[PDB]
Order: sequence, then C-alpha cells, then structure tokens
Amino acid sequence: QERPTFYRQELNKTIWEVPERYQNLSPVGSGAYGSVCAAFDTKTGHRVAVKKLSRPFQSIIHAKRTYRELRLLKHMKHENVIGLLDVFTPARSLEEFNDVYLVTHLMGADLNNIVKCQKLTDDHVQFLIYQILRGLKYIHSADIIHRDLKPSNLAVNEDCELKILDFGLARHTDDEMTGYVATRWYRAPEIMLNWMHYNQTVDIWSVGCIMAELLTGRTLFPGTDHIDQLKLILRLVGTPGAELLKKISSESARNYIQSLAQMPKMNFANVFIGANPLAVDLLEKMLVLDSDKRITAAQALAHAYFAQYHDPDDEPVADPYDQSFESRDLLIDEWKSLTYDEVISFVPPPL
Amino acid sequence: VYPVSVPYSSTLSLVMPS
Ligand SMILES: Nc1nccc(-c2c(-c3ccc(F)cc3)ncn2C2CCNCC2)n1
Repeated sequence: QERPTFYRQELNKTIWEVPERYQNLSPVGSGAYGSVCAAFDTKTGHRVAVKKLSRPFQSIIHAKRTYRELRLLKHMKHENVIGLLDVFTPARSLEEFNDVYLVTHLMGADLNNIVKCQKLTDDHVQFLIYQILRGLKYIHSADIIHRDLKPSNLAVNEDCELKILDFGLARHTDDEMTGYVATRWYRAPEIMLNWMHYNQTVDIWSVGCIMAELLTGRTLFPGTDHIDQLKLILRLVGTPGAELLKKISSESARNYIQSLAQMPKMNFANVFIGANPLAVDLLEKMLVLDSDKRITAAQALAHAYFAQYHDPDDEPVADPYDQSFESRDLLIDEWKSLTYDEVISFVPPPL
Repeated sequence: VYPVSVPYSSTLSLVMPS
C-alpha cells in the first residue's frame, strides 16, 4: 500500500484534492459539518459519496467532533447504517494534516426528498421502518443513541434500501445548531428542553414520527416552539398525569397546557384513516409519553407489522465501541493527531 | 385527521426527485 495519485479541482468553493480513483465529482448538497460530492470509484466500481469536512480543526469542540465522527464511521459495519469505504487526506505528514475526506456508498436521496415528491404505499412503509429499526438495534447495542432521527437523516435509493446517517454526532450544548427546526418535530418530549433523564428510546419516538409522516405525507407534529410542540403532541396522545407532565414540560408550557381543558387520548385508528391496522398498532407502542413503557428497537422488530421481514438471526448487534475519548480534554492539535492516527490506521472493506 | 396517502387493502421501488 503506497500513496495514491491525487488530483485537484474546485467544488463548493474549495480545492478538493482526491485520489484519482474518484472521478466525475458532482456536488449533491451539504453534510454534517461538510459538503458532499457524488463520484464514480474506479477501484470498487461503485458510485460513492465523498464528504469533505469544513474546517475540521477550527476549535477544540470542532476537532473533537471531527474525531468523534471518524471513530463512529469506522466502527459501523451494518447494512442499514452509513459506513466507510475510504477515509483520506492529501496531507503526507501530521504537520501538513488539514483536511478529512470520508467516502461511503452513494445513496440516491433522503426520506425528506421522497415524502415531498411521492406517495408511499403501506408496503413501502413496512420495509422502510423495518430497516430503520434494524439499523437502530445495531447502533443502540454499541451504547450509542442517534439523538437526531428525522427524514433528512435517512438515506435511500431506488430499490427502497435505507441507511441511517449523522448518528451520535451533535450535543445539545453545541452552538448554531443547524437543522434545529426540523429536529424539534421529531424529538422525544422528555429531551425537548433538558437531557438529565432519558434513554435510548428517545430514538423510537422519532421513528414513530417518521412512520406517521411516511404514511400520510405530512409532518405529524410540526410545532413552532416548545409550547406549541407539546400541545400538538398531547392533542394526540392525551394529557398525562401530573408527575409525567412535569417530566416533559417547562413551567411555562405546563401552565399553558393546564390553561386548557384536559385532552383525551385519540384512538390512532380514527386519525390515520385508511391505514393498516398493524401500522396503527405499532404507532401506538412508539408514540407513548412514558419512556419506560416505550417499545425498544429490538421489541419493535418482532411486531407483526414486520412479519414479512423480521428475522432474529439476521438482525445483528455491534462490536463493543470504545467511547472513553468522550471524557478527555485535549487541545486542537491533540485531537488532530488522534484523528490523523485514525485516518492512517483505516482498513478498507475487502471487495 | 391524517388520511394515509395510499389506503391499505388487506419488488419495491422509489423514484429519485431529480
Ligand atoms: N448521496 C449521499 N449518499 C451517501 C451519503 C451522503 C451523505 C453524507 C455522507 C456521510 C458520510 C460519508 F462518508 C459520505 C457522505 N452526508 C450527508 N449525506 C447526504 C444525505 C442528505 N442529503 C445529501 C447529503 N449522500
């Protein structure tokens, strides 16, 4: 293994310097802290997506996050999760190391694009939610939570295959959080304001939201702010008891909810008109306020809505992930050096 | 009320936006 030959061009207003294996680069939109180009890879013969990070080491927080993202992508080997075909830098030494490029298989679109242009049949929804859940079982088994499941974060292709991306990258103390508007719509009530008490089933709430939207074409709870969001949610699931309501509300929001009459539980079969009774039933197990009674990814996969796909011996869990780095405090150049190590130690898929 | 796109009646493909 010697250094490949690289070539340069300008895409999205920077110089992209990539191995000559990647041809026909085409900008196909932003990624998390980066931008993405589609390409053909002469080496595997696949169409791929290449993400170049935007100023990966511009602060300590950014550098760590660059490290976190690389470590996550390297760990994930699962058909319904984005993984790495390649990671490269044009740098020949740590002393010149500035840029990180990540490569995975090309997916044609995201579920935002699909929901906004096309009606989905109950069969589509079955296979799509199944893949989300299959992927999520695997992520959750490595003690990672996605935290931001929404349609734009679910990549799809022409054969209705799906991969989860942008898992576990953001934290709620991050500034200029992009995507925050859409993220609210899909977020579990218990973490809408603080994160002092939650579990991995925050992600299953988001799945419930996405599923409803794939079935109907419409965003289930498109709130304008924390009070509005809560009101929209309670209008469907019903106003809970006083102890639970306190766990999911600010004092202000709680006061707004209580200035209105108690809302009863709606029967989901009278909301989602025309739906598969089994689709309705699973939604009822996903969109529940009590997170200790919300269904897990593993349990959801055995739900009868997924009878045509479910298979316990073909729904794998992950190798154990070392998140000890998360507790560290390092300077830009130290996170950089760690990220460099990870770039250099990468071993590609066999193909 | 949120009627489904395609009412349920007792290989898959998707079209890309472009
Ligand atoms: N078309 C396509 N196919 C696969 C992935 C992506 C991709 C990535 C991404 C992540 C890691 C990686 F190593 C390479 C690319 N990040 C955001 N996206 C897209 C998903 C949302 N719309 C376009 C951006 N885009």
